[PDB]
Amino acid sequence: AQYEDGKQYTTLEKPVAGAPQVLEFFSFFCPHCYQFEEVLHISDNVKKKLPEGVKMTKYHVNFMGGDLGKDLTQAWAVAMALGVEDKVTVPLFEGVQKTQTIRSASDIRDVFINAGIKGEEYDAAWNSFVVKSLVAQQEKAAADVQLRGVPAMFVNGKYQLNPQGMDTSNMDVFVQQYADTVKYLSEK
Repeated sequence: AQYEDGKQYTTLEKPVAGAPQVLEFFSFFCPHCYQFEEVLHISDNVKKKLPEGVKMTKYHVNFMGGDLGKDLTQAWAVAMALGVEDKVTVPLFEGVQKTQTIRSASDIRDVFINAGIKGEEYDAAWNSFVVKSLVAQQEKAAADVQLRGVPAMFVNGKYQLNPQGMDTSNMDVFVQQYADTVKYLSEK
């Protein structure tokens, strides 16, 4: 066929029931994730080709950057709770990987303060049990799929994108091929 298991994707031998339709994992420590977000805008271009009625989920993982990685998973939980994903994603990436000004929870917090979230509001979210189960969710979802590397995308708990198997000579072509694949997987 044109889309083959082992080529543009792989199939999980143990499928994950009740999984988000389109589930994406990343880490602010992950260099390819930085590319996926800042240069390629993968999440966005995928959304642009998805059907109607399909929900797009993105979770952070712990297994990169030790203590700060875990902190960053709680902060993404806060970001999700407050709905400020789009106002912190870029400064978080650039503070971890570009400028290297993120070294502690407190620096993570500064990014939110600078993005206009109120101190009070952030600290309350950070400590809320609405944030704890959102952290738990992020962990559960990764655990459910044997996650050992990012970036990673899963479709209907059953298919995992394989970007390694797509051409990378042209960035735009890589993205559309990536997105078209998710669409195909989506319809399968």
